[PDB]
Amino acid sequence: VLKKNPLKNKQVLLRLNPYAKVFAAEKLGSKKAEKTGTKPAAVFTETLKHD
Amino acid sequence: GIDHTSKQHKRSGHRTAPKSDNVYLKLLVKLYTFLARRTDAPFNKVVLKALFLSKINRPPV
Amino acid sequence: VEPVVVIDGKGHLVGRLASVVAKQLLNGQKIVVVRAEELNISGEFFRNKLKYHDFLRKATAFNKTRGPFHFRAPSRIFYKALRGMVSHKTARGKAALERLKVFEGIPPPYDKKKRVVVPQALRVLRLKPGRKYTTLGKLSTSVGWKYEDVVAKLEAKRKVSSAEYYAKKRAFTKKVASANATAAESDVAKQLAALGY
Amino acid sequence: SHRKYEAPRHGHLGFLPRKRAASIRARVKAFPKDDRSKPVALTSFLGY
Amino acid sequence: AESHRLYVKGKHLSYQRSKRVNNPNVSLIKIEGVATPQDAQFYLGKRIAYVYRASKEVRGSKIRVMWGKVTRTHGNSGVVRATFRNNLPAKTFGASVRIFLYPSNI
Amino acid sequence: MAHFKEYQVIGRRLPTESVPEPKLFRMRIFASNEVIAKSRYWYFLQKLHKVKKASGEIVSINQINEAHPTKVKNFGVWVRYDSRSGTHNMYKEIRDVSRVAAVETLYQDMAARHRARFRSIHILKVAEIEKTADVKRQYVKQFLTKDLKFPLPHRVQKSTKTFSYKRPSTFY
Amino acid sequence: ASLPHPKIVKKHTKKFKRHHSDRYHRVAENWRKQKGIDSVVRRRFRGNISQPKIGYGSNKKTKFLSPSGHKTFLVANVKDLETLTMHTKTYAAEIAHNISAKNRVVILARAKALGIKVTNPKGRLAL
Amino acid sequence: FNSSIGRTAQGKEFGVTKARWPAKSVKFVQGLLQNAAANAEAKGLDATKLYVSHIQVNQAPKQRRRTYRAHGRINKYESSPSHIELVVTEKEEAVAKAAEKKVVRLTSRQRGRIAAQKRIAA
Amino acid sequence: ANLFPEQQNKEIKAERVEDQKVVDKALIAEIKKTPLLKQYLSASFSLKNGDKPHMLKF
RNA sequence: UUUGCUCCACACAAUAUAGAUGGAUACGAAUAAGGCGUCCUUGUGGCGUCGCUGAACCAUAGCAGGCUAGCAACGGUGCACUUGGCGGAAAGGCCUUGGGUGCUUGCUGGCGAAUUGCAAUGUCAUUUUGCGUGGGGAUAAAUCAUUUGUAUACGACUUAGA
RNA sequence: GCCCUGAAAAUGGAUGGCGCUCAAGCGUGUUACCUAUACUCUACCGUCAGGGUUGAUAUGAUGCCCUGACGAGUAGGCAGGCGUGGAGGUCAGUGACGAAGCCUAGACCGUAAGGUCGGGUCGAACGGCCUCUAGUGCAGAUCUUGGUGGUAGUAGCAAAUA
RNA sequence: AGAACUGGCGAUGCGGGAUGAACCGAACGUAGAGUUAAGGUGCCGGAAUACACGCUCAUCAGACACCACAAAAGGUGUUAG
Repeated sequence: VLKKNPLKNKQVLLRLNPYAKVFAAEKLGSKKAEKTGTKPAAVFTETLKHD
Repeated sequence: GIDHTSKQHKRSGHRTAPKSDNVYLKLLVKLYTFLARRTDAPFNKVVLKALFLSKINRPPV
Repeated sequence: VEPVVVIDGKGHLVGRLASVVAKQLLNGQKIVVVRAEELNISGEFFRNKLKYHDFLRKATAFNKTRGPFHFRAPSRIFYKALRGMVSHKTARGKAALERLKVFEGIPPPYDKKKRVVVPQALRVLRLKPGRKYTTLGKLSTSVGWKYEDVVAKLEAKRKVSSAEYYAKKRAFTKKVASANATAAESDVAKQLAALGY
Repeated sequence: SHRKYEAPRHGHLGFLPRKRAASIRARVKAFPKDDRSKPVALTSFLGY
Repeated sequence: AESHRLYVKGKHLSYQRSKRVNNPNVSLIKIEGVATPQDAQFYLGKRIAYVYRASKEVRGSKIRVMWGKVTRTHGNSGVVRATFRNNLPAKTFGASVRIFLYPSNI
Repeated sequence: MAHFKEYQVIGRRLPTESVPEPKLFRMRIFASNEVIAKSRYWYFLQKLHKVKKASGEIVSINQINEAHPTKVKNFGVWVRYDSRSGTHNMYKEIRDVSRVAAVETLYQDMAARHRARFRSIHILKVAEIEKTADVKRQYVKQFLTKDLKFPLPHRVQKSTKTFSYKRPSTFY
Repeated sequence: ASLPHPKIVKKHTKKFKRHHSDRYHRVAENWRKQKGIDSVVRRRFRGNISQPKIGYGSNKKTKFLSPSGHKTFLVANVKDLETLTMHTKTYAAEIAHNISAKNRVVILARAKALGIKVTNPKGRLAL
Repeated sequence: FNSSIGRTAQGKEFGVTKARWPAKSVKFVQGLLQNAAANAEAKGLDATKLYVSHIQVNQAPKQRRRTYRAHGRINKYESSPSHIELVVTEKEEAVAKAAEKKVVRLTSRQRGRIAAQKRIAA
Repeated sequence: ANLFPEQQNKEIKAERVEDQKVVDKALIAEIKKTPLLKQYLSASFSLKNGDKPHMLKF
């Protein structure tokens, strides 16, 4: 009778996509990334910094 | 504001009951609305719908 | 924040002023303008003269009487340029105009009491240093006002009577200032010093 | 359509309105420019 | 001792409106001192009360009251929309009103 | 417009059977975001080679941040603006802290001195003119002297309140 | 005694008077839609008598309910009255205007010992 | 009923400018008053304290008559009559008061203040 | 509603009164530790002409 | 006209509010310049200082502010007198001398407050008038009617009449 | 580019007005802000549509209930309702202890047509429901008949000597 | 005056264009809250006497579509080129 949406109601948010229990504790949406910091070619930079 | 694709509030066009006040004929109908809503048989649906037809759609067989 | 905001007129620019003074009335705030002949207007003298002359020829045909009355008194000018800035035809507008009082020079009541100023209207806080402005009293006189002299005479009187009051206040301020100088350095004055005073 | 034959208007407008003056004694709207140097003399009078 | 104001001086300006259609269901008050929508927020909720004097005395007073409450900021000069159990008179545009400090959040 | 961003967008027609790996074209575009950047890209591109969004693709679209975002520099400019009359070429100079802001000052100077909307404006030769004396306009040649200095006459202290009690000074 | 009735709203309380029912005394206050081609009230302008739309219909939950959550039912004589012996909480007995001052008192006497709410318990109650 | 009527000085004591002297209207009124004063005597009242309380004169059935206007048209010549009626009352003194006591309905915090007030003083 | 207003005849509970001091003393002994706090408390509140509760601090 | 009329101090009823709820807190002139202090040889001077808002200054603690005890100062100060002066631009206000009288939160005490029950403006301003107090003061005219003609359609105007 | 000139018409006069001159102008870019019967959520009405539901020792399955959408509208079409005269039936209906009618800035119901009640007035019939029936609903028609205004105590009642 | 396509108006209110059948926005059950469109935010009037770059001085300024008209031709006025 009432369209209680998720996003601002953790109770319904779990009544659909039960993965929001695991997503919570795991954090996930904020989980860090790997610093596989490589290097961009010398060409890339001289063409990006052209006149 | 809505760009109606279709003509709003179409009264369907089909009959929902016999235009007559034939008490007995109205009983058969209440008998068949039931059958056509519980038996599930396609037969009752046609027979029910068939009671609502005027004398020009109930030709003398 | 006070019941009456006596507003000094000198330097102010008609329109700008007229507007804030008009919003303060339609807000309940009571107001009284003073020195309306020291009131300035944008544009040079000759322009503001033609503009009054192009309004001076605007009267009702069949009866120059029931026509648009052309007031020459600086107070009434600034006022007509404030009327158009209020719904004076409604009771509310009629009412707001009864909170307003525009005076030439500075009459007896509004002289013993402090008059303020509106920065957002003032000439020397607007007009790009260089543009030619116009003094009201000057224009008005050249369009019917016949009391230019009478005021210059009275304010001259008041300015000297006031200058004498401030001279007493000049030494009286320095008087208490000198007592406040030695009262400082004391244990009760240094207590407030840390308490932001 | 114009007047046809321009002719001086009848009457002086600066003498309006032609209403019955308030009092029988014509008020003296203005008196001579004051001369602070002469004897203190009178400026008008009341005749018949 | 001489002052006892536990509220703030607000002025009832005009009703929420357009160029030619005012909606009396909502008013607009210019609170004393407030001038920004950020610092206006601290007044939201604060039950408002327009106090006026009547001739005929009711349950026991000749000074009846109109209750309201700030509902939201409005504009950029610290004005706030207010609603009352019964919308305001209109004869009160330029009438000093009272903004209390409750419900208090501090 | 907003705060520009000198985007770098390269396109290269589209890999056709006969001509695979087509000569890429790099355009140093200006705009307030990326889509305006791309649009403006074909816009100029199709005004050089028979190539438009339908026949081509957007290789890469990387932004281009200023070299020394705190190094006040002189700028040289060449603009191909279409005035109401027809179209003209010109060279203005805007000494500022970056290409992006100097071009922002330019565009609004194009709207003030020659009423030309961003739409009737093509930005040609735009680079930082190295040494002075290379400054062809005196209005820039001005702020280029031995340890300059100047006052700010008539300060106009903007008021917060409606009324004052202290009639305003303009000393600085 | 009235069954728990939801807050009775009305949406529009001001009666719908014919347009100009004030201008001319001939034009009765009785509502009538303006069929006119130029009629401003029909064209529905900004500031003219709001016409009776169906949208002003009342909550079927509170339609016919008088201020005391009771639907009023006209009562002729006592025989007619006892139709409410089993609905003292839903209806209110309304004595008709053609009921004698003597008969009314008999009806009230019956309606009181039955627990019915007579809406007009003052009709011809001359002391 | 005074449009185009003449002006007169005698109408100053009332505050108007228009005032006529309806000799007939008066003779029928003072003539009828004569009758009122006489009814008061046979009813036994004070000929002094007597004053007119209610005097109402309204339209009567217009006496019909005709007049001939040019081109042989017949325009009416109505005779608007009256229906005067009045009441001479004995003038009584003391308007009196006979005011209502007024049942006060003050709230508990409205009594409290009255209680706390008459608690510091009398 | 039959006396209105015939004073009290209902004032206070000797209990409630004594219970005050039972606590009053406890805090009173706490207030004479912080200077002027007794004065600050025997003092009422009020907003001054040029007092802003939003840009204020308590 | 039986004592009507008016001014003051009140007293109580009526009365309304374009809207008190700490204080409208007085140079002038300038603004590509000023204020303030101060110095001399007094100037369109020298020197110091300040501004960047009133976000100031004043007021402000006490049953809307009570009852008492003082301490220290003799200041501040409210009301009502009083002295002298100033102000006519709408002066109707500002300044002053001296008594009086209440308070003083500049410092320290002691009592009081509750039940308005967990908020309900929670009533404290000033406007007008009326009816009753007793206390001063003052004893007219206008209009109509008559009259005139410098006036006039009528009103109006202008004269005259104990 | 801005600006000046080129730029002459009749009642006084219109960037809408006032007024605006580092604008409240012209150009531009940035924000925040404002408010339509539109958009979003919700409540209520109605229409439409899709379904549910005999169910027992109860009362409407042209019933109750759930569900979704939509609502402008002259000419016009249809459907559902309100009202009036009279007809068959019905309430063993109302009534001289006051019917009908009329009055009522008195109350209630209905979106509405209208219905209902109190008070007043009044004096002899009348109403609800089920059907039947029609000379069945008025603001116009330079409508008919009758009646009454403003006009207006106005025009004017002035030839024939008095 | 007469055609084409489309949209309107007619028949359609509403908010803006001061004002207006046709333009901008937008289509109407009755309410509430929110958010906007169009258009605007000195005062009239709800909304910044907001921000920034500039240009402009007119003894006949200029002021935002339909829209309430202005030109060819001139200016050592000034700005930029």
